[PDB]
Amino acid sequence: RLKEGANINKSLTTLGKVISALAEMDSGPNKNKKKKKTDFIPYRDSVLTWLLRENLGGNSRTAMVAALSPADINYDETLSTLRYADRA
Amino acid sequence: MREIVHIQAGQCGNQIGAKFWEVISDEHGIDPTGSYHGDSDLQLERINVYYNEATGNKYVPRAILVDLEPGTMDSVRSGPFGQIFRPDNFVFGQSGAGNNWAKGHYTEGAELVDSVLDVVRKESESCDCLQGFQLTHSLGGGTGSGMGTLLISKIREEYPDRIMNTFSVMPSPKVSDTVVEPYNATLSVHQLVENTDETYCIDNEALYDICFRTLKLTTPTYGDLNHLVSATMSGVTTCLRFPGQLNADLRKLAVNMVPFPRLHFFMPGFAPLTSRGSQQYRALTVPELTQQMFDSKNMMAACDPRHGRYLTVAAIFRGRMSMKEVDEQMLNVQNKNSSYFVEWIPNNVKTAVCDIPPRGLKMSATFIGNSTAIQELFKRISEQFTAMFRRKAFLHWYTGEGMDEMEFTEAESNMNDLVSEYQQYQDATADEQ
Amino acid sequence: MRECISIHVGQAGVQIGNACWELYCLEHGIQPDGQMPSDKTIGGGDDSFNTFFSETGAGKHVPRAVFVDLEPTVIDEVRTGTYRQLFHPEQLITGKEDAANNYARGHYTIGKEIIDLVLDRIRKLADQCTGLQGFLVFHSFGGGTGSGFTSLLMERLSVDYGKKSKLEFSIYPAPQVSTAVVEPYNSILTTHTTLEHSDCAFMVDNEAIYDICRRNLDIERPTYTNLNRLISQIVSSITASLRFDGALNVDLTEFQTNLVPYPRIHFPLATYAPVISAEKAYHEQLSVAEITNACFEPANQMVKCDPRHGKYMACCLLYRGDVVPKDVNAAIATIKTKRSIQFVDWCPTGFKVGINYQPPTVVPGGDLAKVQRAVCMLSNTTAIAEAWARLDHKFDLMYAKRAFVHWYVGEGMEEGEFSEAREDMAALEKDYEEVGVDSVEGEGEEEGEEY
Ligand SMILES: CC(=O)O[C@H]1C(=O)[C@@]2(C)[C@H]([C@H](OC(=O)c3ccccc3)[C@]3(O)C[C@H](OC(=O)[C@H](O)[C@@H](NC(=O)c4ccccc4)c4ccccc4)C(C)=C1C3(C)C)[C@]1(OC(C)=O)CO[C@@H]1C[C@@H]2O
Ligand SMILES: Nc1nc2c(ncn2[C@@H]2O[C@H](COP(=O)(O)OP(=O)(O)OP(=O)(O)O)[C@@H](O)[C@H]2O)c(=O)[nH]1
Ligand SMILES: Nc1nc2c(ncn2[C@@H]2O[C@H](COP(=O)(O)OP(=O)(O)O)[C@@H](O)[C@H]2O)c(=O)[nH]1
Ligand SMILES: [Mg+2]
Repeated sequence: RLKEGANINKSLTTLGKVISALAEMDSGPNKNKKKKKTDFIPYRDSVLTWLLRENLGGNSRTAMVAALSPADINYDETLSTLRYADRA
Repeated sequence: MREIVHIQAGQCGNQIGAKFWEVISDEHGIDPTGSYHGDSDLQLERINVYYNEATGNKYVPRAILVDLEPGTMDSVRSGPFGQIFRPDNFVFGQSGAGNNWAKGHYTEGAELVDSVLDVVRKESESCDCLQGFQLTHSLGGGTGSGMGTLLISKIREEYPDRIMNTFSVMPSPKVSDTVVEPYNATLSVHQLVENTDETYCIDNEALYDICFRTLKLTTPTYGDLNHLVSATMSGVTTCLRFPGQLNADLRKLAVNMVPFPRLHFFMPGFAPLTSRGSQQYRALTVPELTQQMFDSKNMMAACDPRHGRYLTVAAIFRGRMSMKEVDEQMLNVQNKNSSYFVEWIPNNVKTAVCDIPPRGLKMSATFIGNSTAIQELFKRISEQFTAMFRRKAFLHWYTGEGMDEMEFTEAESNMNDLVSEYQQYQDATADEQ
Repeated sequence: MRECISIHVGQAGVQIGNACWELYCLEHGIQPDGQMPSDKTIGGGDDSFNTFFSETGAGKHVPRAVFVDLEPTVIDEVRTGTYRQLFHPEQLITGKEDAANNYARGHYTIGKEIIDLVLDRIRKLADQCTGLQGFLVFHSFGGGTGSGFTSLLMERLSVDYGKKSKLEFSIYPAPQVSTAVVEPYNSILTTHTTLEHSDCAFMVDNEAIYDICRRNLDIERPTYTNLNRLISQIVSSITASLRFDGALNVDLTEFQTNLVPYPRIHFPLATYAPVISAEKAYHEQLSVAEITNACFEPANQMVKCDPRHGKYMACCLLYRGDVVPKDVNAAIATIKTKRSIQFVDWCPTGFKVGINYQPPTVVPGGDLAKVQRAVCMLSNTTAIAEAWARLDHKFDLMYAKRAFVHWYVGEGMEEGEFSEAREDMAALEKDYEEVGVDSVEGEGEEEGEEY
């Protein structure tokens, strides 16, 4: 269980980093039309982002949907989900 | 009790390992026969890091020797410390790789990897708390590179939560002994970058420069180079074996040094280094050690730090010394050479202090840098690689062993990606858009 | 057990074998009778190195060599010579006539009814070996037996063993001097077999060895014995990496891995640096740099070709004696800055280095001085093409009129075979002319976002 949780959290953190990096340069160009080289999007720090390299980058579209339970008992869940949705 | 398993593959690995077992068996007082004849009581306190105990109050190292050619093993057995090792750990075959990476990885090494893993598993299961592994090998060779990478992959598959160090001797611009060094180095770096926690960068030209210019040896031989290497390997793990004012395990070094998973290629160095007759003219103090550690001529990787920026550095001091001097010296080095240190890390100098120095010295220090200049090394190999791959200079020797041409492309792309991150953190600002 | 099996075909092969085995017996302390007093005096050792000699129970040492020839004379010379009791009595010599400078006679007509015996004895020797490395075949182009029977034997060996290396040492016809009128036909005929079935062929020319003997050793009247001794020294330097300890050992597989870029280019030149007389051995340092430089000089090449007219594709240096790595590195760096020596752009590294502690020995009655250091160089280049081209011209000048052709067809060949062989040779030259050409250009480009 600990191994699974650690690997899942590592993959999610890398996905957050690659998504955030991808959006920024995006906005940047779309407005700056400049070509600040090609920056460097960390695709190789995980298999998940590595296999989805063609879909995440290049001429593409992306949208992450997040579900937030409604109870008062799952507060510790819900806030964390928002903190992950605050990325990108 | 933290305990590390030592593996050594190939000619270079075996020679460096033999010299290393003589340096570690003279700090922990061990007779070549295997008995203890030391003086201090702290030598036996942490002997289990490297040695198993044998019935007659003897000590046998955890070394595991691998080679696809038997001859090197003989040169180890007929030596000053040949009888120290266990006979069962001499795992070897015949019909060596012949400087073919494919033979080491796919054809020949695949037959002997099962025996090597059997020995490794037997050695590891007896350990109270395994800290990690060490591997000494050469990237530019045959059995060394291929078998080392294969063993690293298998071990990381079996033991994911353990440290895997690696002391690799890579090719060099001018001193080259094989014509197919680029292919072997490329395909080895393709494997090391994925399945290793720490990698140490050594090349023979830097060691020759140290021997010629610092130690002033007229006719250096491989023994002296292995001597310097052994000195740094002993320096890295000093805190597992001895007490001190501020300890530093291997995992502490890994945590503090690497900022991201793929940047774990380090530049090692040792201080002090003097040339016999000059010894009386230099006072041994912490400022002198700090001055020699950060000098570009002392590095062991032939990568000038002044062409890049230090992501991180670590300094492991040995000896009775004042913590104020260490702190002020590291702060001064950071402040004066502000251009050579990255700006988004507030303080990028790890410091550790161990009380007991080497035998015949009063103070010593080991330096582990992580800098962007290492990119140059890989870039050089990449150039040579493409210079041979555009025409397929020696490619049939590799594809005749069950390989495909795509794997070379994967390795080249992976090395080029790795160079990217370094080149990036290498600039000294990013303001314009 | 780095075992090798030596093959000697023809008069030239047998004489080079005599020189080689004299050197080997001197190296290992083996007396011509077959016994080794060194182990008896000491009490035991590894001096019975398995590379060449098999040790029986009684203490005798029999060589791992096989002699073949169609003339009884050349081998009745050794059956009654100094080394009569060294070799196994089974010497595989057909009590019949000879191939008579005829490839067809040696390959088709008389080469049969002996080949089965040779392969049976090769099988027996191979079964006695553990970890056999390869074969060392000695023969001579231009001769009937040495060409035709060697082609047949190489074909059968490639069929039977397959994966084992087969290194060939052979005598190429010289540009000017020759000992037979029908040398080009035989050489062009055996090239079609040596191109396919061998793994690495070393070529030597007698005019070159004569010039080296005249210039360096101050011998005005050399015979074949001196040439055979030099060739024996070269082969010993090649093989010494798997008999004695050293700082960097080079096996027979590293050879082929480092000197053969493509399968059809395995024709390297060979040179030996410290060829010097006893009188001239003084007044000279014989350092590592001196011998390394002497290896590259055109005058010291063992084949009449100029390396300056081509490009170096690969080089392998094998050092013997009191040599340390730093001098080898310095010599290589010094060479790499010379403009007269050109390397192909697709081989940035260029050099293979091996070091051995055993120094070279001195043959009593020889002509080479005792020296502390030596180096044997093996260099795959493109200049070798010239050595073929001259021969082709000669072949044309004989084949336009079908001279001496009826002898070949009378022994079971047809005319078309000649043409086929010639075409094969042409293709080989073309490959050389294609491999030394520089790369096209950058051949690809990238833009740094010009917007
Ligand atoms: C009279 C005196 O001061 O002796 C010194 C000495 O002269 C110097 C020159 C030593 C000496 O080192 C060398 O000359 C040398 C040559 C080639 C390669 C490496 C070293 C020394 O050999 C090295 C030797 O080191 C040790 O004794 C340590 O225990 C050392 N162990 C070994 O070198 C060793 C080697 C083989 C077998 C057993 C032990 C060590 C160093 C680091 C980490 C662990 C162990 C020492 C103090 C000295 C001599 C003997 C001259 C120096 O080396 C080291 C590593 O300390 C050179 O720079 C230092 C400065 C020392 O002053
Ligand atoms: N270097 C060297 N070359 C030799 C020697 N003996 C003969 N040759 C060369 O061999 C060539 C003749 O071919 P041979 O090797 O004698 O052929 P063969 O063994 O006699 O076989 P047959 O022609 O059938 O009798 C000559 O041109 C010589 O130059 C020798 O002892 N040393
Ligand atoms: N430091 C050191 N390096 C060596 C030694 N022997 C060989 N090397 C280096 O390793 C390379 C040859 O690799 P090799 O040892 O043959 O690999 P192996 O065949 O797998 O054992 C050369 O480029 C040398 O620079 C040695 O004894 N010490
Ligand atoms: Mg004859």
